[PDB]
Amino acid sequence: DLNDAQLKFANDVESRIQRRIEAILSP
Amino acid sequence: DLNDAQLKFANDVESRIQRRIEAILSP
Amino acid sequence: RTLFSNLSDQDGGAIVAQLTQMNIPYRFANGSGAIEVPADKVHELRLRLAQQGLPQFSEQVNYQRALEGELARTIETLGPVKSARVHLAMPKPSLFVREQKSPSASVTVTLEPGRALDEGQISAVVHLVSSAVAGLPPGNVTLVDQSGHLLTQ
Amino acid sequence: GFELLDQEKFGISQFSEQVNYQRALEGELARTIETLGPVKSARVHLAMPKPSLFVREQKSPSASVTVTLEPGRALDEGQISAVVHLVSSAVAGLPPGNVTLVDQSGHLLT
Amino acid sequence: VGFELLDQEKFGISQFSEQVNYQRALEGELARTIETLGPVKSARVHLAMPKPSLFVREQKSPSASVTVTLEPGRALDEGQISAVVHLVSSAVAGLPPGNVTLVDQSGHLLTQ
Amino acid sequence: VGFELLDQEKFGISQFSEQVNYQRALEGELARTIETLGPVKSARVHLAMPKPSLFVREQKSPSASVTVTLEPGRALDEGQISAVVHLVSSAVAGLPPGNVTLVDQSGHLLT
Amino acid sequence: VGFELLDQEKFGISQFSEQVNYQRALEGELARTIETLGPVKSARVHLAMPKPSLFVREQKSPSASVTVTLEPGRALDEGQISAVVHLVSSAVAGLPPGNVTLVDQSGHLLTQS
Amino acid sequence: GFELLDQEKFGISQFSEQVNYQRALEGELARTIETLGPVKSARVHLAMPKPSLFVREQKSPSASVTVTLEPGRALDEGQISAVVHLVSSAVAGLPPGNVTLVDQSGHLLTQ
Amino acid sequence: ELLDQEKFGISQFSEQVNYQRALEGELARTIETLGPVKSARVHLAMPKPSLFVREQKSPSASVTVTLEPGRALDEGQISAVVHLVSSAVAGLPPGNVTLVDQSGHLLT
Amino acid sequence: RTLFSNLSDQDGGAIVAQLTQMNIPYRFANGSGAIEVPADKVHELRLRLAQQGLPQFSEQVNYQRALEGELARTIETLGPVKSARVHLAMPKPSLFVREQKSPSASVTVTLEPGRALDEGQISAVVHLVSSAVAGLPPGNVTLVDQSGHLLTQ
Amino acid sequence: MTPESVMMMGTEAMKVALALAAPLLLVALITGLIISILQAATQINEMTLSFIPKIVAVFIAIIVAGPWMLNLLLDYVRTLFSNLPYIIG
Amino acid sequence: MTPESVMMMGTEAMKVALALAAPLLLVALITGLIISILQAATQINEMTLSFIPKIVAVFIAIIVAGPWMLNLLLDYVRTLFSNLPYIIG
Amino acid sequence: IGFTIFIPFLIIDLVIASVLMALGMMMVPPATIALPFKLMLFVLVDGWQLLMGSLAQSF
Amino acid sequence: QSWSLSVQTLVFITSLTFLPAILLMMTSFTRIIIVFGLLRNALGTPSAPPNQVLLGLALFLTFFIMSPVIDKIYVDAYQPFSEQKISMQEALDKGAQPLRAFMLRQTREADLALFARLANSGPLQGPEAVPMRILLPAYVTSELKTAFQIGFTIFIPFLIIDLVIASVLMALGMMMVPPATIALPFKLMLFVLVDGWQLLMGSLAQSF
Repeated sequence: DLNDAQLKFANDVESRIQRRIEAILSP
Repeated sequence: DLNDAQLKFANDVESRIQRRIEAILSP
Repeated sequence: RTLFSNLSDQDGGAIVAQLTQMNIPYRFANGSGAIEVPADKVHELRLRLAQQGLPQFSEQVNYQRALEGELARTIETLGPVKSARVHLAMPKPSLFVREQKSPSASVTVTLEPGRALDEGQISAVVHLVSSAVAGLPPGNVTLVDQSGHLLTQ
Repeated sequence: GFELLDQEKFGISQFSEQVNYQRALEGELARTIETLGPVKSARVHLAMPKPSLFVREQKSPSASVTVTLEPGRALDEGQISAVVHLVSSAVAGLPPGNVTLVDQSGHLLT
Repeated sequence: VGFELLDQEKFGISQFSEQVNYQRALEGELARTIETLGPVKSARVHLAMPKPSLFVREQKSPSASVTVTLEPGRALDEGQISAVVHLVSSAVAGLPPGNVTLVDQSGHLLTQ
Repeated sequence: VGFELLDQEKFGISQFSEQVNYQRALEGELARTIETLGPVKSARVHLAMPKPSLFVREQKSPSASVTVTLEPGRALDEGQISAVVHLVSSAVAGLPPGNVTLVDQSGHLLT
Repeated sequence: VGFELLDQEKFGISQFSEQVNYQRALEGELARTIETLGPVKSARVHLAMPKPSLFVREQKSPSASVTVTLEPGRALDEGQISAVVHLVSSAVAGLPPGNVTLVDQSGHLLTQS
Repeated sequence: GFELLDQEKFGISQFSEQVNYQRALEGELARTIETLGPVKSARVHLAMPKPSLFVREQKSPSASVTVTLEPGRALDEGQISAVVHLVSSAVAGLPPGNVTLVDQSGHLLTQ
Repeated sequence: ELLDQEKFGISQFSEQVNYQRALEGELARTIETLGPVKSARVHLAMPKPSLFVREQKSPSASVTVTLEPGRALDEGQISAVVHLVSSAVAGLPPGNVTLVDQSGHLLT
Repeated sequence: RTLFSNLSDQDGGAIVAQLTQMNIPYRFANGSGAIEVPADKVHELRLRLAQQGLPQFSEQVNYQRALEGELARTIETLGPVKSARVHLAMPKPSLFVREQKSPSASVTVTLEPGRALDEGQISAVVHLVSSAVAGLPPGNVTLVDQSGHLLTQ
Repeated sequence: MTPESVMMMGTEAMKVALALAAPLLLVALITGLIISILQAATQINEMTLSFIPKIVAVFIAIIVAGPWMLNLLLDYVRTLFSNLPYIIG
Repeated sequence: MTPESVMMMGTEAMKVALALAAPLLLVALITGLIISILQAATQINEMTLSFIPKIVAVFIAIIVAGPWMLNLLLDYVRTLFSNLPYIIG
Repeated sequence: IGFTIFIPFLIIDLVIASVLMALGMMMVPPATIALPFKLMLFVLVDGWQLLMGSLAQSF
Repeated sequence: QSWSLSVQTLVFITSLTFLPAILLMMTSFTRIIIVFGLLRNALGTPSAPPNQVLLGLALFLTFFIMSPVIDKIYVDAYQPFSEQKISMQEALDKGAQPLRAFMLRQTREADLALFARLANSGPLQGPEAVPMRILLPAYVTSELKTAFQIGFTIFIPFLIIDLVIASVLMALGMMMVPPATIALPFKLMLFVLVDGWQLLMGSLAQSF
C-alpha cells in the first residue's frame, strides 16, 4: 500500500537524476 | 495476510535492485 | 485470415461492432466462432482491438512456441517496436495436489532508437497476451525493453 | 433493487423498508461488478450488523461477493482489489477486510 | 423461499412473522449461490439466529448448517470448503465461521 | 434520470425515502457528468453516506466508488483521474478525496 | 430547471425537499451563466452544501465542482479561470474559492490542484 | 422581477418567500446594470448566508455580476467602481470586496 | 398604490418587502421630476438585526440616474439628491448613499 | 475573398448577423464553413469582428509562416499601426509524455509617430491572434511595441 | 426527528386503528342499513327498532373476532415500545 | 402592548387555525350532506348512517393533507417564536 | 411573552375540539387527545431551543 | 497545592449539599421521571402509582444506568484519592471527564451551539474542551426534548384505543355515553398484556 507509493517515489527520483546526468553527458 | 504483502514488498525491492545492476552490467 | 477464433457471442458481437465502425470488411466463420478478416490487416486489427479491451510436449511446446511466435508478430506491428519476443510459462498440469499454479508471460521488446511505448500501447500488449492464454491474468504479464526496463507497473 | 423500491406499495414497516434497502444495494453492486469485463454474473450478500442491547459497542458489517467469470477470464490482483474497494465504499462503515470475494469454482480471490 | 416470498405478504404480519420470513429468504439466497458453485448440484442452508434475551447473560453466536449435494465425483477443494465458510459467515450478522458446519450428501463433515 | 425521479409525484414517502431518493439522484447526475468527459463512454457512481445524528457522537466521513468504461483505448490522464476525484469529492458534503475510488472496466484502480 | 424548477410546488414539500430544490436551482443558473461565457459550449455545476458543525477540528467547508465543455479549440485563459472561480464562490454562501474545482471536457484540471 | 412576488400563492412558506425575495433582487439589480450605457445585458447572482447559530462572529454575503458589453464598449475604472457600489448597497451588509464583476469573455473587471 | 392592490393579508415579511418597494418607487419618482434627470432607479438595503449582540447596523442606498441627453448634475445637486434619499430612510447616514450616472460615473 | 473558414454554426451565425448590421455583402461558401466577402474589406472586417469577440516542417513552417504573415497583415490595417510582426511558437507535438505544452504568440507592432493603440485595439489584436491558432489562449499572446513596451497586461 | 417520520408513525397508527375498528363498524353499518331498508320497504315507522339487532351483531363480531383485534394491536404496541430508543435524534 | 399589536396577532393565529381545520370540516360536512340526501331520497329512517362515512372521509383527508397542515403550523409557530423578542417592543 | 406563548396550544386545542365535535364524537375530552399533539408541536419546532433564543434576544 | 484537611472537608460537605441538582441535571433521572409522569397521565389514572413509588423506581433505574460512569469515576478518580495518591483538585478534574463524556453522548449539537453562541465563547476545537458551564444547560435541554419525544410517542396506543372505543360507541347511536369510563379498563388491560412496565423501563435503559 504505502510501501508501493514510497517505492514509486524512489523510482521517479532515481529516473530523474539519471535523465539529468544523461542530458549533460549526451552532447 | 500481512506476511504475504511484506513478502511481495521484499520481492519487488529485490527485483528492482537486480534490474538496476543488470542495466549497467549489460552495455 | 482469421482475426479471432473461439470467441464468446458477447466478444464476437463487440468485435463485429468495432469492425463495422472502422469500416473493415469481415466474415464470421459459420459456427466456427472465428472471424476471418483482410489478411494484411489481421495484426493491426488485433492490436487495435486489444487497445479497446477486446476480446505433445512438442505439440504443446510447439503450440506454445507457435503462440509465442504469433503474439510476437502481432506486437511487432506496433510502430515503436522493432522486434518482440514472447515467452509463455504455464507450469505442466500442477503435479503438486494442494499447491495451485497460474500461467505467466514475459514479453521483451526492442524499440526503435529514440522511440517509446506509450501507456496505451503497453496496456494493449498486456491485454493481447493475457487474452491469448487461458487463465493468464494481466497481472502475470511482464513487459520489458532491450535494456531490461520494466514497462508494466 | 430500485425497481423493488418504487413498486407502488403502501408503507409496510421500517423493518420492511430496511430489508428493501439492503436488497436494492445488493442488486446495484452485483450489477456494477458484472459490468466489469471478466465478470459474467455477480452475487452480493450484505450482513448489516444488528444493534445489540445495553451496550454501545459497534459491530462492523460484512459482505460476501460471488463472481462468475467469462471462460478463462481470471481476475487481476488489481481486479481482486477494485472489487474490494467498491463493495466496502457502498456499505456505510464496511471495513474492506470484511469483504470476501469468491469465484464460480469456490476459490477465495480475497 | 426466495426474496419473492417477502414481496407477497398479507396485511396481518407479526414482527415474529417478518423476522422468520427474513430468515427463510436469507437461507434461500445462500443455498442459491452455493449451488451456483461448479461442483455443487444443490445446497440446503439452515440458520439458527438466536433472538436477543435479557433473561440470559450471553446470546449464543448464530450458527449455520450447510448440506451440499455434489455433481457425480465433484469433490470440493479445501479452498472450496473455506470459501463456502466465508460466504455463509458473512451473510449472517455476527456469524463466527467456526459455527458453520458444511456436510456432503453422504454425511461427511467437510468443515471442522 | 436522477433528478427526474426525485419529482415523480408520490405521497406515501418517509424522510428515509426522501434521503435515499436524494442519494440516487446525486449518483445519477455525477455519473452523467463523468460520462460527458471525452474518454468516458459510461460511468457508475456509488455513494456511501453515513446516516447522521443531531448529537455529539462520532462524525466519520462518507465514501464513493466510481466505475468508468472508457472508449476503445481511451486511457484516462493522471489529470483525468484527478479532476474526476475533485468533482466526486465536492459533490458530497464532507467527502475527503482520499475516500474516492476510481476503477476502469477491466478492474484497474486508477487510484 | 433552476428557478423554473421551483414553480409547480405541491403542498407536500418537506424543508429537506425545499433545500434540495434550492440547491438544484442554484446549480442550474450557475451552469447557465458559465455557458454564456464565449469559449464555453456547456457547463455542469455540482454543489456540496453541508449544514454546519460547532467544533473547528470537525468543520469542513462548502465545495463546488465545475465541468466545462469548450468550443472546438477555445482554451480558457488564466483570467477566465479566475472569473469562473469568483462567480461560483460568490454564488454559494461562504464558499472559499480554494474549494472550487474547474475541469474541462478532457479531464484537465483548469484550477489549482 | 418584483412582479414574480406579486403573482404568488398562499401555501408558500418562509423559505419560499425568502428565495423569491432573493430572485427579485437579482432581477432588479441586473436590470439597472443593463440600463448603463456600455452594458447590453447583466446577470447577478447573490449568495446570502442563512441565520448563524452554529457560527460565532457570523459571516457576510457575496455577489457575482456578469456583464455583456456593447461591441467594444469597455467599462471604465469609475464604471466598475459604481457597479461595485450599487451591488454592495442593494444587499444588507454586503462588503464591496465580496462583489466580483466579470465580462462576457471571462475577464475579471474587479478583483 | 402597489400597497393598496386589494390583496388579502399575506405576511409581515411580505408587508415589509412591499413597503421597501413603494418607498423606492416614490423616491425614484421625485428624483426624475428634477430637471436634469430623465429617469431614476433607487435600491434600498434595510439592515437585518443580529442574534444575541446589540448592533444597530445603518441602512444603505444606491441611486442610478439617467440624465437629460448631455446635461450633467451640479455639486449642489449631488448634495440635494443625497439629502432627500437619506431623509426618506429611517436612520440613513448620507455617507451610505451612492449616486451613479447612466455611464457608471460615481457622482457622490 | 474568404473572411473566415471553418466556423462553428454559432460563430457563423454571429458573424453573418454582424455583417448584415454593417450592411456588408457576404457569401457563405456552401458547406465550406467559410464566408467569402468583399476582397478590399477582408482585413478591416476581421479586425472589427475581433473587436466584437468574433469568432511538412516546411509546410508547418510554411503554414506557420503563412499564418504569421496573414495575422500581421490584418493587424496592419489598424490606423495607428505602421507595421506588424507575428511569431507563433507552438511546441512540436509534445515529445515529453507527462509534461503538457501550450501555443503562444508574440506580436510586435511599429506604431506611427505620435500614435498609440487604445485598449479596444489591443484587445482586438489579442483576440484575433488567439482565435487564429488552436489552443492559444488570449493570455498566451504578448503584444509589444517597437520600443519593447508590453501593451498586453 | 423529522416531521415526515412523525407522519409515518401516525400513518401506521391510524392504519392499525382502522383495522381494529372496521370488523365492528362494518357489521354495525350493514345491520343498521339492512334493518332500515326493510323498515322503509314495509313502512314500519319506528327508528328505535334498528338499535336492538346492531348490539347483537357487534357482540357477535367480538365473539367471532375478539382474539384477532386483541392480538394485532399487541403486535403493534410491543413493536412501538421496542422502537422507542431508536426514534430519538 | 396595544389592542392592535394584539388583534392583528390573534387574527393571524385564527387565520392559521381556520386554514388548518378547513379541509377536515369541509370533507366532513360534504360527506354528511351527501349521505343525508341519499337517505332522504330513499326515505330511509335512520340517524347513525352518516357516522362511518364521516370517519372514513376524515381519516382519508388526514392521510392526504397531513404534511401540508403540519408544515404550515410548524412554520407559523417558528416565525412566532423568532418574532417574540420584538413583540415586547 | 406568556400570553403569546399560549397562542399555538390554544390553536391546537380549538382545532382538535372543533374537528372532534363536528365529526360527531362530542363526548370525548378534547384535551386528552390534544396533549400528545401539543408535545409533538413542541418537539418538532424545537420549542426549548427556540424559546431560549427568544428569551435571550428579548434583552 | 493540596488543600488542607479542613478545606477538603468543607468542600466535601458543600458538594454533598448540591446532590439533588447533580442527580437532576447531570444523570438520567430527569428523563425517566418526565416519561413516568407522562405515562401516568396517559393511562387516565392521574394518581394510581404514588409519586414515591415512581420516584424510587426512577432512582434505581438511574443508579443502574449510571453504574458504568460511577465505576469509571471510582477506578480513575476516587480510588487514587482514597489511597492518598492524588489530591482533591486533580481527583475532581479526573472524575469530571467520564461524566462529561456521558453527558456529551446524550446532547444535541444545536443546543450546544446555542449556549456557546449565547455565552460568547471562542471557537472550540473538538469535544475535548467544552466548559461544564456550557455543557450542563445544553444537556438539560436535550434531556427535556428527548423526554417529551418519548412521552409523545408513548401516548399513541392509548389514543388508538380511545378513538376506536369512541367510534364503536358512536356508531351504535349511544350519543351520551362517555368513552373514558369504558376506555380506562381497556387501557389497563393493554398495558398489562404487553408487559408494559418492564418493557418501558427496558426501552428507557436502552436509549441511554
